[PDB]
Amino acid sequence: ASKLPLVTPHTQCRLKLLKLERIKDYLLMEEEFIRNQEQMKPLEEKQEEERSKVDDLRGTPMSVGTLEEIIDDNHAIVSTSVGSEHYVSILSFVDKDLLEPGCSVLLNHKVHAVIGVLMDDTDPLVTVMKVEKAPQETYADIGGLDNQIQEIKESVELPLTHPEYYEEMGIKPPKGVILYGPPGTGKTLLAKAVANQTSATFLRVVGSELIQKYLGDGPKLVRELFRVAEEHAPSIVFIDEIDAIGTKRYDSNSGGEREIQRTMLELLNQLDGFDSRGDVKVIMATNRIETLDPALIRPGRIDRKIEFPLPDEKTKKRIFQIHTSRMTLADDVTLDDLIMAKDDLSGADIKAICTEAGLMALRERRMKVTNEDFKKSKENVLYKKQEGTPEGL
Amino acid sequence: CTKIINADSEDPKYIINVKQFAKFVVDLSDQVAPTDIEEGMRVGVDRN
Amino acid sequence: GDLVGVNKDSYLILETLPTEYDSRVKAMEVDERPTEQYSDIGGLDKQIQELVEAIVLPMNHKEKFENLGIQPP
Ligand SMILES: Nc1ncnc2c1ncn2[C@@H]1O[C@H](COP(=O)(O)OP(=O)(O)OP(=O)(O)O)[C@@H](O)[C@H]1O
Ligand SMILES: [Mg+2]
Repeated sequence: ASKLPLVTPHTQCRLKLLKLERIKDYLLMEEEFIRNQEQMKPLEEKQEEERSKVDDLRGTPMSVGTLEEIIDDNHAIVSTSVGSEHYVSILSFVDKDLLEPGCSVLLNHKVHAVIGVLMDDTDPLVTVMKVEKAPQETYADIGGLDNQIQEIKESVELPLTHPEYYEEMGIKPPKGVILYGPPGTGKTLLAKAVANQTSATFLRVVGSELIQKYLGDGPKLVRELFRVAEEHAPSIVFIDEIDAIGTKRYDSNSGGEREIQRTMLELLNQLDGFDSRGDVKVIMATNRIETLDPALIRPGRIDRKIEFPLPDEKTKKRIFQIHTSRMTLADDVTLDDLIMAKDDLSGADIKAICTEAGLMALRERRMKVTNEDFKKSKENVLYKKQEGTPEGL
Repeated sequence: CTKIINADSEDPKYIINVKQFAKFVVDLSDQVAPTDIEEGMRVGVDRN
Repeated sequence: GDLVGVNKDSYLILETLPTEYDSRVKAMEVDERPTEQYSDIGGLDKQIQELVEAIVLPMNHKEKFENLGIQPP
């Protein structure tokens, strides 16, 4: 509560202890004196009747205007609802920490002098982007990464948990992490996990959702997205499928691609530009990364870059037992027989196989899922490969 | 608040346009000197 | 469409006022009068004459054009 900063080494030390013991001891003297005074006299009556004088000054028909410019000197220009513009005096009881242009101010009826402010809605965009807890699962449902999860934890979680480590040595955390790899490999899932596990406000956006059909709306959207992230303490932003917005930036192009490039420039400035980004982190994903712009994924914008390989032989077993976890299976399930094949299966492919097998098991009324069903489902899912066989090989 | 639009004659006589209220032809109270007011500058006027 | 001033309550016109122009229009007007003589531009000697004859000459000596019986450009 607006307490003093010790500004000793800030790391466990004897000076941090003595500057700390001192504030505690002063608070102790203050508390003792206050308790003595309260016992000696309640002062409830005196503290009261100040509310009465205030409410006397602010008449009953208080008017909700809209502040529009503070002259910096206990004066203001407050606009009444109709649209008129008055130049009123700011009184002494208004908490000035709450006065910024555009705030719904509470004016006097006969004199329009500012006498209070009101709260506003919390959903410019906060609700629509924040994801809350991930319905899928926690870190439990993710297996096989181990190293990647460790990287992300150090990049985004560890700087929140124990700042002392980074602080001790004078190095700030990395700026942003870009998750890149073949489709269906665990990018969005790991971001979801590090979101639902940490203690900041995690915001998610799709790149195609920044392609706007009015000019100068994409840049506005990105500017806002990075505007309500410093209003909210530590924050994380994850711009998924960025490829749809950040591309190689070929100049020989016509149409709305120019607007795409212009929003890309706005983002490129937000991440690392003139001003200090405050306390926010940026995660990104891209199935295809060779096509990003050099200035977006350059070192000071995205320090960490993470590859995401497919499950090889055993992570396949882990994922399979993760998705088959909740289903009654017959005692003939030759799971390895399904895994041993070097079919280059992907994680999303494993989920598809599990769901399809479960669904046909439901179709046949059978209380349990059989190995034959899983193999048939595997054949069916892989059926969505196509392409020209001899060609290219 | 009112937005001066014209300052006619050397004699002080000012056409101001109060936003969404009306448009008048008013004079200078004693506090402001004639040099302070120019065309196009927002000015404050009383309610009477 | 004229601009007149009226009493606040009797609504009786009382004086004629200068016409109203959008402030944006009025700002377009020159006040400073730049100071760059016809010596400061060299290499465009035909063009300068063309424009001066077109724009300035009619304004000063209109008698010439009236005598030739030609509307100026
Ligand atoms: N190692 C894994 N552990 C758990 N689930 C996994 C794993 N790998 C893939 N999945 C499954 O992949 C599904 C697809 O979501 P995910 O977040 O992994 O996509 P993605 O890799 O970001 O995809 P895209 O590249 O299309 O953006 C998730 O529902 C999860 O069930
Ligand atoms: Mg992915």
